[PDB]
Amino acid sequence: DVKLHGSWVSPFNYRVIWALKLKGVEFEHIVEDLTNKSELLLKYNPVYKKIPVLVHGGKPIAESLVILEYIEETWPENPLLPTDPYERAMARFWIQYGATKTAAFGALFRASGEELEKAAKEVVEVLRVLEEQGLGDKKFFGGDSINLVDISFGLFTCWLEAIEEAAGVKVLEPSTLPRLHAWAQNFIEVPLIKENIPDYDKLLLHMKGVREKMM
Amino acid sequence: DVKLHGSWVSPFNYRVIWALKLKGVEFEHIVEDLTNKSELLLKYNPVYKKIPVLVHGGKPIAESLVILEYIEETWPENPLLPTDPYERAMARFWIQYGATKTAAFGALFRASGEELEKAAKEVVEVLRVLEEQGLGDKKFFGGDSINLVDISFGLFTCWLEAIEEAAGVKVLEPSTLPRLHAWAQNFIEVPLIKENIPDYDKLLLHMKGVREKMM
Ligand SMILES: O=C1C[C@@H](c2ccccc2)Oc2cc(O)cc(O)c21
Ligand SMILES: O=C1C[C@@H](c2ccccc2)Oc2cc(O)cc(O)c21
Ligand SMILES: [Cl-]
Ligand SMILES: [Cl-]
Repeated sequence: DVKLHGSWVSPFNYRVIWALKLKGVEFEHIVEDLTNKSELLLKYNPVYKKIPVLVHGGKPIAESLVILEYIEETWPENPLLPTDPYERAMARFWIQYGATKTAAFGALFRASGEELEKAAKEVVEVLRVLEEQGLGDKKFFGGDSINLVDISFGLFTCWLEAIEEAAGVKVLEPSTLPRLHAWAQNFIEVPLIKENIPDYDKLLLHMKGVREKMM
Repeated sequence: DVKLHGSWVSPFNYRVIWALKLKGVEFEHIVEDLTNKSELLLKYNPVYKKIPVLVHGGKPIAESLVILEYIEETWPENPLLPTDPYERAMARFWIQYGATKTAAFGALFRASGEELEKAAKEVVEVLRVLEEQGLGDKKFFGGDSINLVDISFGLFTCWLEAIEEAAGVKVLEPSTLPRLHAWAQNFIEVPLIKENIPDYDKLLLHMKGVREKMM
């Protein structure tokens, strides 16, 4: 009834895995080979031809942020967004902030030496705004438990750690981002997240390969 | 009770004007001078320092797409989104498609001659996907009346017309995009839209100035 056209490494696909597991939704995970995309993937997502694609009752939903809101509306129990409209707008605002800034992380796999340091410092500043104005003193972006905002920022945990190791630069450190670093540790320790993340060695190998083609 | 920090030309600000007027919400329009931003604008939107910013009960909401969903949730009567989750996901998908592609329209004010023709043809292709897969045979993206998707694409009416005149290229034409061109005419003729759009001569003068600094 629910199928997820995914990947073993995509952070965008893992957002969907987390939301489905938080709702207790049974699903079939179909891992796509991106060098030879299936006929179902091209039919279900003709506009972008990308994963993830959620298929529910044979009907496709593409784009991880659109999928997450669909899951929240379709399975409303175990809510992943607040009820108050102003609080929901703040959650959507921070999710969109992450979506707009995820591009500035590309410079980490494009720049070198005394240019890569500047790219890392710019990314620390992006994360500091999120820490100060978004997270604040809460344990999670969702308060006492994870919500769609935590899920949307999960890529700043093991995926960012792998990018840091592949590029040879430091970004999310406790000295510079104390609350965000504590959040990243708490997020990765949530049993649902810990049991549903790529193997770090495999993820690091994937990130090293991505950095190689981006130079 | 409701204030809108706006502009006389921003299409993003006009999205918010339309949604407020469709809900019958009374508001004060505060036109900001972007060369000397008010202390209230910098306090209400510290992350982007941009308009529009909706202020409701003294609490600010920035980013036109976030504001639109806040208005829809706060004033649920006269709905601007469908009730079915799959239909709501399709609406959010097309809104995000427009938000991702609005950047490719910048090339219209950057390129010249036999390069500007290629940029215009690329934009026609972006609009054709929206026409075929999004609009289809419906009068509006919202069916028989305008919804958040029509509002999000309203910039493809008089703002795109002004960009076409300023740049000297044609994009949205009836021969090439029959259904989307009929939609743009029907949208601009909706009394709520017709009574709430910038004066074309002033908008064209603004677009010519924007093209001059972008070259
Ligand atoms: O576009 C991105 C974003 C990037 C990232 C991860 C963590 C922090 C910042 C940026 O990770 C990726 C990995 C992929 O397998 C495919 C992607 O398309 C991306
Ligand atoms: O970013 C944009 C988008 C652009 C547009 C309009 C119509 C069709 C495509 C693109 O119009 C604008 C006008 C502004 O006063 C300020 C802006 O920041 C924009
Ligand atoms: Cl995605
Ligand atoms: Cl905006």
